Amino acid sequence: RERLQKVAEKAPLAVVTGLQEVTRAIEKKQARMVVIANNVD
Amino acid sequence: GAFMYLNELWKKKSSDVMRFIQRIRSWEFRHQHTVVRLRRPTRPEKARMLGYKTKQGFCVFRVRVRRGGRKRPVHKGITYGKPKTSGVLGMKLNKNNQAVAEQRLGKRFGNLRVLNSYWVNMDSTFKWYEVIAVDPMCKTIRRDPRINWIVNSVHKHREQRGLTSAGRKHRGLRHKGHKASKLRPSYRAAWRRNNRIVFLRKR
Amino acid sequence: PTRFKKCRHQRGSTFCGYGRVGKHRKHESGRGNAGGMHHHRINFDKYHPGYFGKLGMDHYHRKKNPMWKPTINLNNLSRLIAAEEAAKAAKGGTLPVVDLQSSGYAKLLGNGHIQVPCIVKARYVSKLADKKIRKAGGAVVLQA
Amino acid sequence: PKGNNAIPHVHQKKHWNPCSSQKGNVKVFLNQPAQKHRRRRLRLLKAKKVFPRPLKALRPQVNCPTVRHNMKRRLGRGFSPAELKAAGLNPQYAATIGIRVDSRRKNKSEEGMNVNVQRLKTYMSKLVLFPMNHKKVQKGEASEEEVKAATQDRSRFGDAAVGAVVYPSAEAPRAVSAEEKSMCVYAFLKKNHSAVRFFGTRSSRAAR
Amino acid sequence: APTPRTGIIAGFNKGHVTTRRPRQPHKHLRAVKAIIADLVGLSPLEKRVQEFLRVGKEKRALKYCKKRLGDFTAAKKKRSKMEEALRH
Amino acid sequence: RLSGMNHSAHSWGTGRAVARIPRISGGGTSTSGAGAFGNMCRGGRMFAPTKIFRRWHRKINLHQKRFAVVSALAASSVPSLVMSRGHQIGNVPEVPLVVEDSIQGYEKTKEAMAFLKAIAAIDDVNRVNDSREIRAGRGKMRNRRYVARRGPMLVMPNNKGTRAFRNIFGLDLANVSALNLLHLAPGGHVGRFVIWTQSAFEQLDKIFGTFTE
RNA sequence: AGACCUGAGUGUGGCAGGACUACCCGCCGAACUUAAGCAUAUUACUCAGCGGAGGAAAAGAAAACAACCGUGAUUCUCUCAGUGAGCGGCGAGCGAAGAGGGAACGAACUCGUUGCCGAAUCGGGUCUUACAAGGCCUUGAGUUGUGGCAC
RNA sequence: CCAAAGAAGGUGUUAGCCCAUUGAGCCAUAAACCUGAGCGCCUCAUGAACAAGCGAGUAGCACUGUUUGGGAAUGCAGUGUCAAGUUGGCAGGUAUUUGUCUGCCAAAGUUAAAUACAGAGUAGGAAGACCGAUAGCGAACAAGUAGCGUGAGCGA
Ligand SMILES: [K+]
Ligand SMILES: [K+]
Ligand SMILES: [K+]
Ligand SMILES: [Mg+2]
Ligand SMILES: [Mg+2]
Ligand SMILES: [Mg+2]
Ligand SMILES: [Mg+2]
Ligand SMILES: [Mg+2]
Ligand SMILES: [Mg+2]
Ligand SMILES: [Mg+2]
Ligand SMILES: [Mg+2]
Ligand SMILES: [Mg+2]
Ligand SMILES: [Mg+2]
Ligand SMILES: [Mg+2]
Ligand SMILES: [Mg+2]
Ligand SMILES: [Mg+2]
Ligand code: NA
Ligand code: NA
Ligand code: NA
Ligand code: NA
Repeated sequence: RERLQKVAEKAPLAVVTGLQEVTRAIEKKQARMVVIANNVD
Repeated sequence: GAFMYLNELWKKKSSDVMRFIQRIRSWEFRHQHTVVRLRRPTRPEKARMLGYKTKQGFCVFRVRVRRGGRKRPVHKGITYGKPKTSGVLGMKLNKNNQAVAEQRLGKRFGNLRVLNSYWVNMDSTFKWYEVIAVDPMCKTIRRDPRINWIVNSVHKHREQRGLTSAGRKHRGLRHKGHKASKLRPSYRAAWRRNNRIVFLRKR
Repeated sequence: PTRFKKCRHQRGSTFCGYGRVGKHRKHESGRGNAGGMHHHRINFDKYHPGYFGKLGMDHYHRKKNPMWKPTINLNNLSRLIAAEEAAKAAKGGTLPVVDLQSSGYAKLLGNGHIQVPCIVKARYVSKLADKKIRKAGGAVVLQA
Repeated sequence: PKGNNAIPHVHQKKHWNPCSSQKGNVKVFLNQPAQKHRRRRLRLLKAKKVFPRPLKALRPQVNCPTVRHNMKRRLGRGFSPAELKAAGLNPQYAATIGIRVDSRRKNKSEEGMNVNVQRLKTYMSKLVLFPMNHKKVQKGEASEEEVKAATQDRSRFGDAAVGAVVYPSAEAPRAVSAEEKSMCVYAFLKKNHSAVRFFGTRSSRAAR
Repeated sequence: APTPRTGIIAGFNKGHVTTRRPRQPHKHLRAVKAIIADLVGLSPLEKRVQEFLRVGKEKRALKYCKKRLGDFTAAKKKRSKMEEALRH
Repeated sequence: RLSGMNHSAHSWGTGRAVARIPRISGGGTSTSGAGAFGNMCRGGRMFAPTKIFRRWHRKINLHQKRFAVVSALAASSVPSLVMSRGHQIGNVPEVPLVVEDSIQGYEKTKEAMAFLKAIAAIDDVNRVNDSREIRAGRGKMRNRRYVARRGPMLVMPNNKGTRAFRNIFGLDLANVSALNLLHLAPGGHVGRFVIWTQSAFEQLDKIFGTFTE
């Protein structure tokens, strides 16, 4: 919110989170490393 | 997206890994209640295809139904009248088991609106269907143009009237044209317009 | 109307034309078409021969529209020509045009003697109709 | 006695007649004139409500679909996207402007497509598009005089602008040509019918 | 493009003459299906079919596939898929 | 459909010395054991109860009804048939009676009255006025309290100009383009007294045609 | 220590049970009767029974018809048609559909998926004259995915 | 004598003019409805112009049962068995194996009208070639009452 409020008058580099976004990052070969939880139910 | 992987994996129910997962799940479901409330659906891809959304006011329940043919509930298995009606063990219920599970869910919790359901597992004795239900009083539901149709009282207990997908299935409404002419808009509607005597004024 | 029926004439006759011996009882022959082979056999056989049994090939899902094929004969063609046109018609001259399918006919049959020479547009024509109308100065033009 | 009568099949066996024990299954038409009057009054009310828009939307001309009915014409459901685009119209815009739109009809030939394109052009040239704002008119819209002139198309079939459906014209009289005065039409027709009828058997014989 | 009709009621191109208008792969899904199939292995039906094809009983494999699947086209396609799979 | 049959009403059988008709069940009531369900029984069901799908309406061939209207009009052109029907036309100038179209400009019932007296239609209107009475029999209990004769019928070219003739008792109004056989031959009897305006009269040739046109 | 995730307790805010039930929707479901007997059939996918809604319901936007010069969601009416359809101890009996004329008709939209984004979403407090389709705040819910855009 | 009113009710016998009734028209209006998508202010939203895919214990198939005019099986149900992927599926009313053609794209969902009201209700209306106190609803009346039955019910 602060960044957008400042820009009115992109985001810093970060991990990719979420199953949809992470899957897309893998499919497009944009991920350099992928960390997967072992206990998803 | 990831949906494709989940959907393909759920097209492989007879593989060893899916059979292992389903065996563990079916044992656990065996030791639970006939009706169970779930925080999240077991098959998110299927649930979302059927209209489930990860929103306030959306609920998922797992309903268990017993397998087998219907036993005709006559005293001591004795029937009367013509031999044509004398069968006790070989008749089949004219509703499917998914519709039955939806009806049991809807009857039990009358404050909810049943939306849809899907298959999740089955035993030799049991079948488990997860029913999707909506709270019609939640503000999130009432202010959503995608789902607030179900707030209107014509959709109260729509599963009791065969109006969900499973009910439509056993009503024959998956077919159109010449494969469904005697059952549209319903069997009774077609019987009414095929069997009533018309008296034109000048005849 | 009720006043013209035999009931009015029968008021006071007690039996209303059905007799003292044989009464007017409920169903003394059975209901409807009962016993067409047992005790009504003579009636069925002498007035409705052919009623019992089977014959021929089945045709499931009979659609009558693909089979629509009405006919008109040569000596009836004047039904389809305007009154003034039939007179300005003659062999060797300019002839009226009849389009059959718009008049409700599919086949030109060809019974009788043709009265007005004309050009006929037909989906079908019998061989005798075609030859007979060509001898009279007309023609058949196929159409669909 | 029975005598010589038709064998009866009246089919009144089911409990159709209402009585002390049966609800019956009947449909009488005693409300027919009241319902006709109601329908007419409703049409008049709806025309009053939507003035000056025509009561019936614009519909295309189509060909009836069997060998029994293909010489006939009638009004179709809606104009196809190809006819609308050929007429220079967006289907959403045509839907808002009084034109029925049908995305299912496939436009198999040129004659039907062209007749419907002409219906669209005739409608569009006589259309009087009222402005959203009377004080700021945009291109294609009406002015004060045209909007004031108005007039409502109250036709049963909503085609007072394009006219009734058009049939092909009856042929004029002519002479029998020499080819027509020599040839056997029967033999030609028969041979074509036989070519289709015996196609499989001729193929199986010639291929043996 | 379609052949024009002859203008008469019978025959090979029968019909009323109009000027006719002409009639107006899944690689990523294949990739997903391949990954999932490698992940899960063979259905027991596929195992039985592969055993049949290994010992040279192509006919028995086709009959087994027809019985389980209920359709001859699907049975043939499944037998071909198992042949291609055993070739890897 | 339930009238006369709203009872349990079983037959007692032949054991007892009574008739075999069904009888109302129960006790403690004057109708306990009474005959039931039968057309001959008090409180029972009528024989062959009336239905609503009786044929109330008739279809008549279009040509036959046009023929009937034409015959009725020709009959009205005959003074002898008109008086035989019961109209008082012994003072009227001509039959068929044709008047000027200006009566369509009347606004008061008084002017229409003066016009009826002028062309001597007032005698038939008076016959109708004096015939007024209470209907004999049950029809007066129904919404049919009064009866009267028909009287003259004035045919207009259109629906306008009838303002001053509406309240005249014993004067019927008609529109030339929708002429009715029930009014041209009341009771099925031809010979109605018809007063034509000029404009309606000149329209009869195109409405009904000629023997050749 | 603590976390989530499975499940409890209580507080707070709300909803369901009952009535009606003519018509309508889902199930369940006879027998008398007809066949001059009777068992298939018929009565009847009816009555009785168990559920559910409305002002109508249900249906409804083609895995539709057709086989044409082609039609074009649904429903309803005439007709198709008591049918040279068909079903049937092929007996008694039963029995529709497409096309055609019409009523209606501003009739069409949403999700899921795909791919481009990725909390832009929801709820709750609190300001704007405002349990705003608004602003501010908020870990509360939501990344095990809500919401936007596109054919 | 009135009538743009003759239209039926009331009044001690049969009423246009004894009475009531109605026509133009007058007054008052929570909200909702209709009206250049009626008309302003604030707020908020908003239009115009500067490449891949498509719904799985699903569809099929086998047996059984049922339903249908649907006949080597019209729909449905139980159980077993269970796909394909637009080089694809479904349908095309005689089963099969081939190969052509045509239409369409199932297995989430919403939707007004035209239709029903075959023993319903609420508020108003209009009628009848119907019945006329053993008729017509059981009930023209303190009638679902009095009375009867342990009761379900029966019922003047
Ligand atoms: K008998
Ligand atoms: K039509
Ligand atoms: K009396
Ligand atoms: Mg006898
Ligand atoms: Mg019948
Ligand atoms: Mg009864
Ligand atoms: Mg009575
Ligand atoms: Mg029985
Ligand atoms: Mg009976
Ligand atoms: Mg017996
Ligand atoms: Mg019942
Ligand atoms: Mg509805
Ligand atoms: Mg299955
Ligand atoms: Mg719905
Ligand atoms: Mg008395
Ligand atoms: Mg009485
Ligand atoms: Na309730
Ligand atoms: Na209700
Ligand atoms: Na009076
Ligand atoms: Na099944």
